[PDB]
Amino acid sequence: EVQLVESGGGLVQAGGSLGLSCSASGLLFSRNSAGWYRQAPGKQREFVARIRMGGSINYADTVKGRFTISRDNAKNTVYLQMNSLKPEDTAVYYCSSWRTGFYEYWGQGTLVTVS
Amino acid sequence: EVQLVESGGGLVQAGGSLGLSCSASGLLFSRNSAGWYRQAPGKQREFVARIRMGGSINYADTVKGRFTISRDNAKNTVYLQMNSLKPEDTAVYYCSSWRTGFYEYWGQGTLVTVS
Amino acid sequence: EVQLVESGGGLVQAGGSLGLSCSASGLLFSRNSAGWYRQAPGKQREFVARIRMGGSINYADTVKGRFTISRDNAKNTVYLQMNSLKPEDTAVYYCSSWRTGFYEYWGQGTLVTVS
Amino acid sequence: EVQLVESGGGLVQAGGSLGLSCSASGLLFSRNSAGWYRQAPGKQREFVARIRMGGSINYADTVKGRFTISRDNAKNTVYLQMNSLKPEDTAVYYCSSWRTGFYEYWGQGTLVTVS
Amino acid sequence: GERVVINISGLRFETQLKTLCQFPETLLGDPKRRMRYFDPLRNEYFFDRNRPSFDAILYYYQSGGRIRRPVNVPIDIFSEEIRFYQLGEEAMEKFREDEGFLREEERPLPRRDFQRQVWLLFEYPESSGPARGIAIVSVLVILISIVIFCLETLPEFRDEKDYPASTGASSFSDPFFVVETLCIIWFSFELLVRFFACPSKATFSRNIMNLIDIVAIIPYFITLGTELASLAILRVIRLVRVFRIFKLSRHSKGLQILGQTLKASMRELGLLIFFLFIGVILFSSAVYFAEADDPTSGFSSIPDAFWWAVVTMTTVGYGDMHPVTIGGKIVGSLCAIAGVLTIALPVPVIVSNFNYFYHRET
Amino acid sequence: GERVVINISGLRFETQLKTLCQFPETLLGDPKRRMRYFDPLRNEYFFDRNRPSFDAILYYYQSGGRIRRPVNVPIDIFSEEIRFYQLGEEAMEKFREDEGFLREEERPLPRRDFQRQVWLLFEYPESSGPARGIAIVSVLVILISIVIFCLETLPEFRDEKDYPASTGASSFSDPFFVVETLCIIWFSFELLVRFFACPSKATFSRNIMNLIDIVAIIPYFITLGTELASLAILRVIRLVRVFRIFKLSRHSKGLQILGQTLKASMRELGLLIFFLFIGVILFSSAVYFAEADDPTSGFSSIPDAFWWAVVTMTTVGYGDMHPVTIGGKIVGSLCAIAGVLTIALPVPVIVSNFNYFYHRET
Amino acid sequence: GERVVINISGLRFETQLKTLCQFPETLLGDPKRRMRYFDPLRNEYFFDRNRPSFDAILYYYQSGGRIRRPVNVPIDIFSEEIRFYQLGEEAMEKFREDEGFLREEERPLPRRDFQRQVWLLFEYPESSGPARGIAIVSVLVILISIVIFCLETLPEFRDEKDYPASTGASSFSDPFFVVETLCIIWFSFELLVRFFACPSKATFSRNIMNLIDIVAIIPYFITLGTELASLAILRVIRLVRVFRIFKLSRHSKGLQILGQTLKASMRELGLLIFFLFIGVILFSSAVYFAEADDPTSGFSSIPDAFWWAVVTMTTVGYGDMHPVTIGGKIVGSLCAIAGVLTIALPVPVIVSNFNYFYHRET
Amino acid sequence: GERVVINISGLRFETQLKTLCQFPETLLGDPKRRMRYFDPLRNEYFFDRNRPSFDAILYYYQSGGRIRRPVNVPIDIFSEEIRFYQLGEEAMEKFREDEGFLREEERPLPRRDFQRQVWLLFEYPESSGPARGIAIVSVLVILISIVIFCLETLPEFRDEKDYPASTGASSFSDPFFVVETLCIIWFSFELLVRFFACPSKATFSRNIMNLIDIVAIIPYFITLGTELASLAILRVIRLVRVFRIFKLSRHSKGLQILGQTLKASMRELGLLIFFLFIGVILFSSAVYFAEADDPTSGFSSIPDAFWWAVVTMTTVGYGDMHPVTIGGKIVGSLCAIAGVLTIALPVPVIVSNFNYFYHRET
Ligand SMILES: [K+]
Ligand SMILES: [K+]
Ligand SMILES: [K+]
Repeated sequence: EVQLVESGGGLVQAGGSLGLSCSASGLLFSRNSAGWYRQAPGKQREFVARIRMGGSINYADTVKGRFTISRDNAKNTVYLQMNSLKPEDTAVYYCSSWRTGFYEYWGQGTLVTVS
Repeated sequence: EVQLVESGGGLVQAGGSLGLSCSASGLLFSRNSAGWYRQAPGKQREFVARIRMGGSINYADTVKGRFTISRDNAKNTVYLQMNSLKPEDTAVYYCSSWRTGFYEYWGQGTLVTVS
Repeated sequence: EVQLVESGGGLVQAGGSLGLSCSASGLLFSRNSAGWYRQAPGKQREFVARIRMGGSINYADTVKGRFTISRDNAKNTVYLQMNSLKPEDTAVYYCSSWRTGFYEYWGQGTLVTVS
Repeated sequence: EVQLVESGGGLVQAGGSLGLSCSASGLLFSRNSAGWYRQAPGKQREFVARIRMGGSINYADTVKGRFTISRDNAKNTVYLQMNSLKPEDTAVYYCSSWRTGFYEYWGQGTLVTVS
Repeated sequence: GERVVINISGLRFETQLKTLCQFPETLLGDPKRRMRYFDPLRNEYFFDRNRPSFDAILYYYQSGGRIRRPVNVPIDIFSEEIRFYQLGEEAMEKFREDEGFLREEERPLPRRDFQRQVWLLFEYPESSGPARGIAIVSVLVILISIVIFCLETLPEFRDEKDYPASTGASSFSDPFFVVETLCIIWFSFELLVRFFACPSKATFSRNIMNLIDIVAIIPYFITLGTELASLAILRVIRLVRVFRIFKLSRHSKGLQILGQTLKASMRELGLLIFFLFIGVILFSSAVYFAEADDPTSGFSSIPDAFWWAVVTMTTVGYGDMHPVTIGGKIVGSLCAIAGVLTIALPVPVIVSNFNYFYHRET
Repeated sequence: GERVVINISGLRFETQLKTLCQFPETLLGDPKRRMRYFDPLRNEYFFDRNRPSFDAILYYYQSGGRIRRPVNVPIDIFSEEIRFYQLGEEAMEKFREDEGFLREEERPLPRRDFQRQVWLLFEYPESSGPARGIAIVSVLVILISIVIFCLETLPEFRDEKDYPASTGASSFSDPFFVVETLCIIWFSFELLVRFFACPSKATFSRNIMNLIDIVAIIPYFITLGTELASLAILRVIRLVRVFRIFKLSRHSKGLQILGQTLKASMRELGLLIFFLFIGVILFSSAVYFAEADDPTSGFSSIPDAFWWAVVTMTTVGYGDMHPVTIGGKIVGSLCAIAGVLTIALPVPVIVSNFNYFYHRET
Repeated sequence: GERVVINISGLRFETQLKTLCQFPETLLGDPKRRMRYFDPLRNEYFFDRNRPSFDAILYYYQSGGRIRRPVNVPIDIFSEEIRFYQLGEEAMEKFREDEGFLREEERPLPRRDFQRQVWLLFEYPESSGPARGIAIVSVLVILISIVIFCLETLPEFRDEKDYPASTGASSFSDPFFVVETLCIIWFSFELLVRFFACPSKATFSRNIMNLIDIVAIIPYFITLGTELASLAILRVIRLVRVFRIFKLSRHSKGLQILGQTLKASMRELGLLIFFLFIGVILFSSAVYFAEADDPTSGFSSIPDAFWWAVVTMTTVGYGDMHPVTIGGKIVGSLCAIAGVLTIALPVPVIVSNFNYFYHRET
Repeated sequence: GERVVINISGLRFETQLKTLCQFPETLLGDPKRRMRYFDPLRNEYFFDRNRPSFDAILYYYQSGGRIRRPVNVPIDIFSEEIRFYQLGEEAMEKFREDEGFLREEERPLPRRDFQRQVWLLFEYPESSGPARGIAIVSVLVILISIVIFCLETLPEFRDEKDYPASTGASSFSDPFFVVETLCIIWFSFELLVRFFACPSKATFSRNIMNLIDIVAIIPYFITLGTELASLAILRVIRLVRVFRIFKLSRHSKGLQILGQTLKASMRELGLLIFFLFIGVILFSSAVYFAEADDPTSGFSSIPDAFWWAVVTMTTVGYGDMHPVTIGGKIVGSLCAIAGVLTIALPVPVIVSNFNYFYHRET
């Protein structure tokens, strides 16, 4: 009934520049909190970014100053602009949007591995 | 009073990629069901795709996985993305939008024949 | 207080193809009738096209089948697509929008002369 | 809580052509007056342009006929189109939007110096 | 003319003998009955009874029939007083007539042994146990018929057939059709028994709820007939199937009172719609002529401000558009005020009629 | 002063002879008439009549003229009682005056043989057959005139002429013009006959429906005159053509009652508009000063929250915008409540006046 | 039967001795008491008292008990008159019964020394100083409980925990939890003392405000129990915590009167909702069938015009959409009018019941 | 005790001599006055006067002072009757007291020759010609003050100064300032003369319209003082300048009646706002919990459905959003109905108070 599809993946070399996108239908993002989560090989998922509804953006220590998460608030679209990618980034990424206490929804995954 | 005009036709070779479009005025597509119908030479029309209002898409066996029908829901536009065209496709195509029990409207036709 | 500004002019040769535009502020075109008028050197202005509010388009005999007048109904814009220009066209053009019985407004003029 | 960010700066030579932009969030520009202010090195800021809400544009003597200030009234964006830049222009520029008697907000600055 | 002195509790009332003999079968007129109360010692007929009432019972004798209750004698004390004086049932009905109380309870059961027994079963639901069972079954059948009329026109079930027409079926595959035919079977059987067991077949096409049953049966039969035997009739017939909601009025005493209220108040509803039409013409014309000059305004006709004028006056409020001139705003505030002023005027008559018919059940 | 004892049904009423001779032409005063009822045996005038009434008919004699009905005697029994006592038509009109009933039916037909006959034909529509024919024709002419005023300003018919002005014609090609001239021909002929056949030509410019006929004729004549003989007058004259809707009040008794109600209640309507103006100033100022600081708010003036304040209080509701601050929301809920509180206050007076003038036809 | 003549101020009232001895303990019946007023000179009992009243006090003797006040004697002058005549307290309560005045003041304090003293402290707040202190503390506790229910569900405080669920805690770190537990501690202590100090423990589960206290305590206990011991119950339990707003009715006499008004008027509210359902079916069906053909219309079902039909009739007005056909506009103006016509009909009954229960406190 | 028989028109009323001597200065009590009417032939005092009234004038003698009008005697006939009997002005005021009619007309002109003459000029505008001139000038000054408060905050005139703040002036260049100072000059002069010419200087700070004059003068003086001598006070002072609209109540008798109505009805307005707060909490909580699960819904808090709940219940209708779930739609139709049900309940009390104070001017 609802779906979270994403693109922009692949492989990159050192000092790259890329932009994954997450889009959905059955769920206006204008009304729900959202973020991008990554899962390095060998440990559990960590968070790249969070844009709680209302324009409050917070990022984890690893991606600070190299990453931006924006909701075009149009076309039910959230876009992440990653920058100067480093080999520690190598991972599989996932997208999400949820209301605390009621529902949680995920994407299928789309990976970016840095050479 | 109402009209259904379409473009994107011609001829293609094997393994092609193309996208016909259907647009109308006097009829918001936001409110009515729509589909694309083709007519091979020698038999009656068969259906390429149907997007019943509300985002329920169904396709016939011949075009499964090679065709997508989308209503941009903007500009009163329905677009079909055909892919990897095969010689069995050779035909003349038509567009439509109707309300069961009340009215039925057609396009003029626009053909795509695969070499 | 209101103004009708237009562009796209110049000179063209035989069999040309061009598109003048008329834009305004202080006057939504969504609500008022509009047309494009030309003035050949030596006689009074004749009409190239008229789009009475409600999508009823009528053209004079000289430009039939070579000209299209469209209101993008967005950006308060009316655009004329002239085609296969001929030397008899040589003239100065003007734009207008009016309500019968109340007001009439003109553009400054922008010319297209065919070689 | 509110911010005024701007781009388009750098250096230019004689007879240049450029366009700075001012965008904001936490402040629809549809509802507030706005202008672009510059500060030459050695004296206090002077004004390049003012678009009081309602489309009334006024410019200072130095930039008359070489500068245009426009609010796309979309995307909370005000854009200045500078033209034929001269060496007297060399300066640092700033953006603003205010309501007389209630609040005043500034940009960080973005410079254009003419060679 | 000899005079008679009647003393009701110390209060001496006197009249000519002729006046109390006009009505001779009554207590005062009948010589023998009145003789009991007579006291020969003082030549007066002593009675011990209410003082304010015996005044009205002497007017009846002196006015040839008028019977009017004094406004300070309560109903019960008067009803008893006409009884002691023996004024007759014709008199007491006239007193009920002057207090205007409905007096009609005409229920002619046929009394042919079986026609009367099944008529008692099907008409008066309080009589038995199976009568209330039949009332409950009829109300549940009507309710599922309404649910089929609305869920049939929903689109989620038709998505196996949502296809262009160019490519009521008796195939019995559509579940809506077979449950619809079961409902019309029950309505037909119930109506035919209420026809054949009625005690008055000439009056059966006079009661309005019977004509509701007939016009609820009709369109399914004519569509079945024409299907197994038009395009103008089909859109009308599909909306005459909405009258099964009014067939729920035989089992409610609130819908029947709203029908009496809306019948007895048609002059007021005509005045309501007439005042609305006057105001709509006046205010839509004034807003069209006070906003046409502005190049950004949206009223392009006088028959284009009509919807704006109806929604502003009734207060729903949406409008097709909204005034943008100073003049349109002055004719839009006057329109908002005059709307409630001209629709609140005939309404107290209608609510007073409802309140009367609503307490007359008691 | 000698005393007279009158016994109405056992109840002895006594008075001085002078009091009942104040009015000498009346039944009690006239010596001969009263002599019939007199009984010489007990020196009392026995009458058999209602007891509660004869009390009021002795006050008239002792109070020099006042006639007031006791509140427990019904109207009919009293009207008859003044008649038996012979108090005179001046007395019965005063009783009607005290029950406040309209008494004016002054219809001075001229009686000049032809002027009277055609006046009976054209004024009172119930009199004949052709009178109702003339009423039906006049109502249908007024209705098609309204239909021409609205369909003329529609744009679908003008699309043969929808062209810029820089490039009421007597060319008789426009069908709206010739059907308009037929309507004004009928109005002019009917008004001129009602002028020349009236029995009072001095009072003809006093009745309001006659001045409605004149101001409905006027603008077509002045536009024809100035066309075959301005730009300020033309937009006013095009809106004085809307008064043909009020010329439909000669044939309705509901519009005439709304005219009486709106005349007799002007102080209340003035209070209504005054209270609205007070509330609009107060609440628009409070919402402007409680939402101006927010950078995303839309109220840019105090004379810009006026429309928002009128639509919230009357309840149409659209608003130019809507509050976005916590403070704007508290001044917007108080505004919504105070609106219905301050407009429901003068309205019961208006509906009571309507109800009075509406039942006075009966 | 010997007769007795009683003269109240010149007005002679007479009756048989048997009638005034029916009630023997009363003033007229008791031979000794009545003997004082008797005057042997004229054989009549002279009294100086109101004339219009002594008529009703003879009906009581002649009618075996009925006591009805004449409509022209004011209440105070009558109450005094039953007292002088000595008709007994049974009689005066019946007079109060006929003027229908509430007579119940049953407050059974237990009188066990301590149970009675603390019951006086906790139930009747006007009695002392600490009683009003306890009333003020209880009202402030209820108010901060409502403020925690709404500010808890606000999102600005949860932004330290706004994270996907896949990664009422007794950790005592959440401030809402500890202030919530303090409120439920106060409610529990207050309810348990009102249980153990009541003078009637059998009737304690009968008063509705006690059952409000219990259903306000319940959901915090069952969520604590199941947490330190479901997903269907959790969304219901989170909405049964809204009944602490009704626990503010023990300290208000306006909420208690609205509860009496809404209990005594359930037939009218049922009629209101029934009429609304009828109109919603009728008008939503007519607008669906009068706008479906237009290719730019938006009504796609009959159960899709239901919201449009409710908002147009009640006048909120937003609509899901708005008619775009001439036919949809005629069925939308009739819908707007019929809405206020069918919802204003049962409302005067409800406001009359409120007005009665609102002045009966006086 | 000797007895006295008074015969008012045949009706014999009797009493003990002591009762009519309780009040000795009255007509019946005074031996000499009463002696005129006495007739020695039958030992009775014959009077010819209304029968229903003399009953109430004997109760006053027998009840030590109570004077109550029978409900079937009209006011005028009674007022005259107390006069003939000579019951005294204390008695007639008590009769006016029982019909509850306002009796206060206390206008203490100082009578010091000049203070009284100019007080007559400035207070009572009907007295002279210049008094109406002064009333007309004061009303026009108040009106142009309101026009300056609104046109000052308009932005079209400030566009010579619409510039960022970082770059009430006594420069006398701003025309709004000098016309504002002229208005405050007129208000100050008029208030100071009404102070120094009043006949009661102690009561001058008690009348509410005087305190309206003072709080209309205040903010211009404190802003001039602090300007030629804060940022928290400036936004409050700019909204205390809106009270010059209430200074227009000295010259209107409709605003003064709305002030009396809103003072005498504060318990009802408190009940109105209390019922609204209850309904807003209840319905906003139910719509938040019945629409939160849907991913496309917009209610994100319980203190975010509060505006939606106020506009739906009052019927303005806009809403912040609109329900999109079947459950939100059922809690939105109940909200629409319960709104008018709970706000129409206390309003008839307020309109009845207005109607009373509105006709008491007559
Ligand atoms: K409303
Ligand atoms: K509304
Ligand atoms: K609305």
